[PDB]
Amino acid sequence: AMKIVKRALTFEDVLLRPGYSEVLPKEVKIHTKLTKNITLNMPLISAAMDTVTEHRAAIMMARLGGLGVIHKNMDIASQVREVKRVKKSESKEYPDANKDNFGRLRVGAAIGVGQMDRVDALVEAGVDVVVLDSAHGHSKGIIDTVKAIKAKYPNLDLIAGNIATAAAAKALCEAGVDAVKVGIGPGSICTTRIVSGVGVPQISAIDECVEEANKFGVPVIADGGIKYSGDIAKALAVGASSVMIGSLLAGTDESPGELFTYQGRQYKSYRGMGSLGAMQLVPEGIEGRVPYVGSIRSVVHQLLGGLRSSMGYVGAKDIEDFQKRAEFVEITTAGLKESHVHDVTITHEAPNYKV
Amino acid sequence: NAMKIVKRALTFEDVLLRPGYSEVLPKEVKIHTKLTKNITLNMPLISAAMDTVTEHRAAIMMARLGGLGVIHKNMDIASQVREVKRVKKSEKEYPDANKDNFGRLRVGAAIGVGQMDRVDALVEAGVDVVVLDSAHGHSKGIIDTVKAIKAKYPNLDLIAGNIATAAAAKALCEAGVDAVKVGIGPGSICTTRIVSGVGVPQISAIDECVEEANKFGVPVIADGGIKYSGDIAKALAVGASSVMIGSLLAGTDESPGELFTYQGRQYKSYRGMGSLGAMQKKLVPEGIEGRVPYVGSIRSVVHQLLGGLRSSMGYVGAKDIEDFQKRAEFVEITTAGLKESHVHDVTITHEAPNYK
Amino acid sequence: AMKIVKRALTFEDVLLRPGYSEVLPKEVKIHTKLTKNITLNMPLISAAMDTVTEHRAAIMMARLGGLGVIHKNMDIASQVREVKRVKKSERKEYPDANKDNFGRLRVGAAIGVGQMDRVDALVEAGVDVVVLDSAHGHSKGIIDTVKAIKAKYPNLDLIAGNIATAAAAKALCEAGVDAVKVGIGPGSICTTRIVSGVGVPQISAIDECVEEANKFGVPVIADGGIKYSGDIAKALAVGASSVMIGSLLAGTDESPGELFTYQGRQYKSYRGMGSLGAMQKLVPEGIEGRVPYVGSIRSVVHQLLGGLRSSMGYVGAKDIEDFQKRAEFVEITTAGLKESHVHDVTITHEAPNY
Amino acid sequence: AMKIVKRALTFEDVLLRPGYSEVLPKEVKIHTKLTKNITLNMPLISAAMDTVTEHRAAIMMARLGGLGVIHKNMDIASQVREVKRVKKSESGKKRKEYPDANKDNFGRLRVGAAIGVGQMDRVDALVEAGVDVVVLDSAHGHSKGIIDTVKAIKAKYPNLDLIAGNIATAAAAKALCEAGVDAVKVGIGPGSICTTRIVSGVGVPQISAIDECVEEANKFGVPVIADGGIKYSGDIAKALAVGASSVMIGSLLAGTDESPGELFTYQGRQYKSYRGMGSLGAMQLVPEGIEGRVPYVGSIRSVVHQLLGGLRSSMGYVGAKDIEDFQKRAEFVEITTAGLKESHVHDVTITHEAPNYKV
Ligand SMILES: C=C(C)c1cccc(C(C)(C)NC(=O)Nc2ccc(Cl)c(N[C@H]3O[C@H](CO)[C@@H](O)[C@H]3O)c2)c1
Ligand SMILES: C=C(C)c1cccc(C(C)(C)NC(=O)Nc2ccc(Cl)c(N[C@H]3O[C@H](CO)[C@@H](O)[C@H]3O)c2)c1
Ligand SMILES: C=C(C)c1cccc(C(C)(C)NC(=O)Nc2ccc(Cl)c(N[C@H]3O[C@H](CO)[C@@H](O)[C@H]3O)c2)c1
Ligand SMILES: C=C(C)c1cccc(C(C)(C)NC(=O)Nc2ccc(Cl)c(N[C@H]3O[C@H](CO)[C@@H](O)[C@H]3O)c2)c1
Ligand SMILES: O=c1[nH]cnc2c1ncn2[C@@H]1O[C@H](COP(=O)(O)O)[C@@H](O)[C@H]1O
Ligand SMILES: O=c1[nH]cnc2c1ncn2[C@@H]1O[C@H](COP(=O)(O)O)[C@@H](O)[C@H]1O
Ligand SMILES: O=c1[nH]cnc2c1ncn2[C@@H]1O[C@H](COP(=O)(O)O)[C@@H](O)[C@H]1O
Ligand SMILES: O=c1[nH]cnc2c1ncn2[C@@H]1O[C@H](COP(=O)(O)O)[C@@H](O)[C@H]1O
Ligand SMILES: [K+]
Ligand SMILES: [K+]
Ligand SMILES: [K+]
Ligand SMILES: [K+]
Repeated sequence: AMKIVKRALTFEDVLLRPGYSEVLPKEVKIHTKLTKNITLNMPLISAAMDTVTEHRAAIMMARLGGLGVIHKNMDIASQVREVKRVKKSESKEYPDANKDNFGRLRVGAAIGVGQMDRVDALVEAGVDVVVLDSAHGHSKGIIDTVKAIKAKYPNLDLIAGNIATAAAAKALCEAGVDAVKVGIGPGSICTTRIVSGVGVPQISAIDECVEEANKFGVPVIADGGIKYSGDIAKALAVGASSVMIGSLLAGTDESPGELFTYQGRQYKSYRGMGSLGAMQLVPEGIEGRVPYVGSIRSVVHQLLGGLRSSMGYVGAKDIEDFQKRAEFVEITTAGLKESHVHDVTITHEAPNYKV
Repeated sequence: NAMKIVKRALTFEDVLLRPGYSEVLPKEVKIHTKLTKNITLNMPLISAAMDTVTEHRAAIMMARLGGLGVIHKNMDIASQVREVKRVKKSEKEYPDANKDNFGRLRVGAAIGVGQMDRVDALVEAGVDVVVLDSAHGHSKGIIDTVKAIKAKYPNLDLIAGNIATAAAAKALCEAGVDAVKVGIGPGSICTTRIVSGVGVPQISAIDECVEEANKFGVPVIADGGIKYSGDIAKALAVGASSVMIGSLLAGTDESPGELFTYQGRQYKSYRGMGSLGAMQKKLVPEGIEGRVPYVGSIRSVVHQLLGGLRSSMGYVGAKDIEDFQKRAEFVEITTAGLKESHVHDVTITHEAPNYK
Repeated sequence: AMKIVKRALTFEDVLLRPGYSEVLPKEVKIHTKLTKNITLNMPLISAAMDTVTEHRAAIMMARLGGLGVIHKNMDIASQVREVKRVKKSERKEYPDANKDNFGRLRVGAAIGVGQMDRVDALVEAGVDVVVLDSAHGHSKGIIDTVKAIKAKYPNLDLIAGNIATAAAAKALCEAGVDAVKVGIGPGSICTTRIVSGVGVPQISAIDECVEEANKFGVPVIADGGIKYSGDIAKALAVGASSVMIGSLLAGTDESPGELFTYQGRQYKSYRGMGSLGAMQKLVPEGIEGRVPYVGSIRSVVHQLLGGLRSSMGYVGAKDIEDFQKRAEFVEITTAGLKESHVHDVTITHEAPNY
Repeated sequence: AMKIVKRALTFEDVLLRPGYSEVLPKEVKIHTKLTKNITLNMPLISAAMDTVTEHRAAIMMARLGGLGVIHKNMDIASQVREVKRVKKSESGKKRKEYPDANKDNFGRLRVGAAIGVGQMDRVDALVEAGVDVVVLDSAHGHSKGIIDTVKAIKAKYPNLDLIAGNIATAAAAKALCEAGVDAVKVGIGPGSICTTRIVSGVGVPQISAIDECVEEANKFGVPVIADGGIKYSGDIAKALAVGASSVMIGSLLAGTDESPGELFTYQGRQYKSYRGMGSLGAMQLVPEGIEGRVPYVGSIRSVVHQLLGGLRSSMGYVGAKDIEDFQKRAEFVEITTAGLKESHVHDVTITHEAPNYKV
């Protein structure tokens, strides 16, 4: 008989229970670790996609206290030129900016397997973290590349992904990564589970990996499938240390894509890295568009705002406390229906709730 | 799993009441109940304390029909006092009117954390019950406000919420509330569960809190998420002593606001007190601004709601509410079993007062 | 600390498992029992509603081997008039006709609680079976009416409902019914579960009652919520001796009423008996609606029985009794129901039984 | 209580867990067994449907490593002439163009043909024509008629490979294997155009079906053909991972150049007819299928290419070097409705249409 290992939950299967609280939303700390050695002032990372992060968006992210990861769908020269543009910028309008020993904004940069020349370049341009991202991080090529980079650059922080199992986490942490990115399938533009049948719902994914990663003191980045600030709060409460976000940031002033107008409204194009457009045979992503939403800064303000309200409901003074206090319930579909807005036509724009 | 999953929580659509042997007719069942340890209603419905649901005009009908309205707090003390008095000075056409020892209509009024000056005035205006409402009742701010008010006015009935766990019900009771409001996120216009990830489906919430509050002899008000008369019946069957309703009352004559037209039909604004527009009188809302259909008079709406409650009780075979809770037994259903429970496979021609 | 008795399934939650078959669908027997003393040659009863059954439809149902029930939304004499027309209607064309000992077609008639004078007039008129219906058959009003009727007319077969629990099934059988009707809230036009919060999904409710009423040898009629022919078969495989149908027959020629056109398509009016229009400070438990016009009753019934026979063929059963002994089910997920319907394919030509 | 045997899962109910992988999608081998004795170089069979497979369609599938099955909705001389067109296509240029072609010992493309119950005179004419495998298909394979026909064919033609379906239970698999079949076709209800679960209430969800028959048919060393319900390449992968040895597909191949029938335009878009064999139009009366249309999707070669590409990717995710390793390594999770909505595309309007994702 076939081997079913578990019944796996995603964000919409669970809610956080309220607990006794002596703290206010504005008082809670959202400091967090990005890797074993790098912290963040806010727990959000903009995704390493050509429709999301480039030098401009990586600057806002650091200024607001998180990070952006320059994508790798460009030649070595260009990624160096984008990284240098983040290191040359600077931030009182930005009190929580995420800077380095020289007071320069932190930035990350993506690489593929066996791309040493690119790591060589990014390291000398001053990259703070290298994000080795694959469609399948639990692979011999990725482990080999991890050990080879930690040999050459022992002081360079390295993030590797994407994985979705305790086994994958143990293997990477043993190869010496400084954080693991978790997510096979969750992303809004991802078709992997449909074209290949592979994937693990993200809440169960994060839960499986944090349990293994913690044995190594290795932070877990929850990558993909965030649709609302609440999904962030669920991701952090299960034990992830930071969240990587793409779709919610691509419709902003700061993302690389150009603005255009279709049938009255303004959009930006958003596409998967594994889609046909971005690979120019058998794609695993789609090409789409998202509505224009304004500045990154305002989108980010609402997401963190919801994280803060969540921590106040749970009663947590900081992220680590959040994770000790968190208790969940599993809901049914009808419970999801009641969690959303029901039986009323929305008539004004809500800044943190659309459908 | 290394994450703490406490239970699997059900809401109104996951369950149905099993019919029982019945010796009673729906017209002969008694629907009186308790709002609080010392205030009784003749029927178990309360108006939400919302600036699109309850004001003096709506609060009067609710009292006249046997229930109670809670005047909302989105106004200055002077105005809210004035709203409270219009109801008290209102005073065979309404034979189930819910009155006080002097024979004035009963009325409620909402308050927030540490608004002690607001309470001083509302007591002097003769309010019967002060509703200490907050997004998160299970907090030091609310506990301390409870103990403070119960120290200053030991005979003023206090309601506090909203909660959704036994631990919370326990805290408020020992702080001395006379009734708890249960409901974190079921509201039609609520986005709490989405914007913050916090919530408990309402049926598991009620059930959990009633069990705890009963130990203290404290009634439970089921707040929000009620879509049809049947939910009012489910909610009471689980242990709630009364139900508070928003969107089903916002489209009426007696709610504040004015009617407006959109593509041939008439509507009324309806919005969360956590919405941008309501709060503006930078913000991270937990509500939305919407409209609902104009549905005529509150009286028509309360008639149908209580009508289906009386129908339910007849099916269960219960003479009064407290018997309805002892006899009631539930069936949990699947999603497809609800497709069958609504109307299905047939196009509706004429509208039904009780069903849209 | 609330009382959740079980998890209740409806038709869409189950499927029949195939079995070894030595039988072909043309050659399986679909006779059954309506009551303790009245048999049917096919297991279908047309519903007792003012938009479904009247004499024109009851005559057809009996000619094809089933039975119609004349609805109670009319004065006594007018109901007497309808039953008499069915009775006096009276071999190669309709070989499977369901007749009484006098060669006349069989007919039922619906009555309400406490309506003894109507019963007398119907017994006088030759009604084979009286169907005493209520929103809540498990009440003192209905039990006392059963006891009274059975006392005055012992040899008159009586049906009572609707009910949805074992305990209710026991009470009706002890009061002397000759059948029970199961169905609280599965009806296509029924809003009971929304208005009162009261119901039991049909497959679980049939299961619970059938077990109980077999102890007395009382057939169970499965009432309401039949959408397709496969639900006919699921209803009987679980234990029901017959099934009652409303929506699938309201859009026929014999259904009482006249057709009307809305947006270039033809329709029949179809309404619940607890709707505002069937009654006229009232609190309805049904809606007023319309169903597409689907032609003759004979064409609809032929497909319905044709899916029952085929189902028997899959399970491998010579008759309904064998069908119930062999039937095994699987429970499916909402996803498994999408796959069991047509998916991914626009349907160009509409099917007769889909 | 009514006898409820289990809770049965369909494809959308499960996902494969990735494992440690040392293989690349392009290096994994996808060869598989069709019957106890006939091999395939790819695991896809085109369905025995009068709008899916005929000689043109059968040829292209053999060229790519798979197999076609010529439908039986035609007279015997018609079916024999179409079986021959495949066998003639190559005798012994197009061997370097289709290097993975599925050939017999004579070098001709392999071909299947469908028969109904008690059609021995059809079988005779098909065997003389050079058919490689005869598939005895029925709405209900677990029946006396199918099993006696299986006995009669294997007695008259001992060395002729025979597939028999459709079944959905271990008991049925046990019966057919014991009657001496060489493969079983699993599938009651899952087909895109089928209405058997709706009209007759009968059927088993396809993942559980495959799982129940594989466990039994393996005891006899007999392969399972997972037949119907495939809407995406990932379904092929799941069906194989559960233990099926090959997959039969109708809907995804009916809108192709090779498919029988002709193109037509309806509101400025091009479609092909695609109907269930139990539909009213297909039976020249209580149907068990409907008559539909499918978007035109160009050549069978490009369709097959994406489908196999998805499978290879799935294999790379699991780390498996061949289909046997895929099955010994595979582990699943069960998912909820919200997990399936997460697994698809969500919140983004698909502007460009992907060659392997259409909703
Ligand atoms: C986020 C997604 C899905 C995405 C992003 C960009 C592109 C892609 C595309 C659409 C190209 N798909 C994959 O590339 N699919 C894939 C599937 C299974 C495996 Cl095993 C592998 N190979 C892994 O094994 C090697 C180590 O040995 C690694 O280099 C890596 O290639 C790849 C997908
Ligand atoms: C009905 C809802 C949801 C609503 C209505 C109007 C406005 C609101 C707003 C949108 C303002 N949201 C909250 O206020 N969210 C909130 C979340 C967590 C916490 Cl812990 C707190 N703080 C609590 O602390 C004090 C006691 O300690 C209480 O006053 C309360 O402030 C507030 C929401
Ligand atoms: C098919 C349905 C649902 C329907 C059809 C037409 C009309 C109705 C109406 C809308 C009238 N609803 C009921 O009548 N609801 C009801 C609910 C609970 C109880 Cl307890 C009772 N009382 C029963 O007790 C007496 C026998 O004991 C009966 O006369 C009856 O009155 C009635 C409903
Ligand atoms: C793929 C489907 C569903 C299909 C394809 C073409 C046509 C059909 C039709 C629409 C004609 N329906 C059936 O034929 N329904 C059926 C149902 C139950 C049983 Cl038991 C049987 N009998 C089977 O057992 C005998 C053993 O020898 C066989 O001859 C065979 O007749 C048939 C359906
Ligand atoms: O095309 C691809 N296929 C599958 N996943 C992708 C692809 N491109 C990016 N991703 C992942 O999807 C994430 C974005 O998910 P989203 O924020 O939910 O839209 C990124 O952080 C990547 O990890
Ligand atoms: O905007 C807000 N955010 C969340 N909940 C709210 C907000 N405003 C009102 N509520 C709650 O929603 C209830 C109304 O629910 P309704 O009956 O579904 O419309 C009120 O009784 C309040 O407890
Ligand atoms: O007005 C009503 N309210 C609730 N149930 C009804 C009403 N009228 C008829 N019914 C039931 O619904 C059944 C028909 O349902 P259908 O076969 O699904 O259309 C009838 O046989 C009655 O048992
Ligand atoms: O008319 C029919 N009724 C039920 N199943 C059918 C019918 N015609 C073909 N099938 C089956 O459905 C399969 C096609 O499924 P598809 O791949 O989802 O379109 C074929 O392989 C047959 O086994
Ligand atoms: K809500
Ligand atoms: K219904
Ligand atoms: K189907
Ligand atoms: K996805």
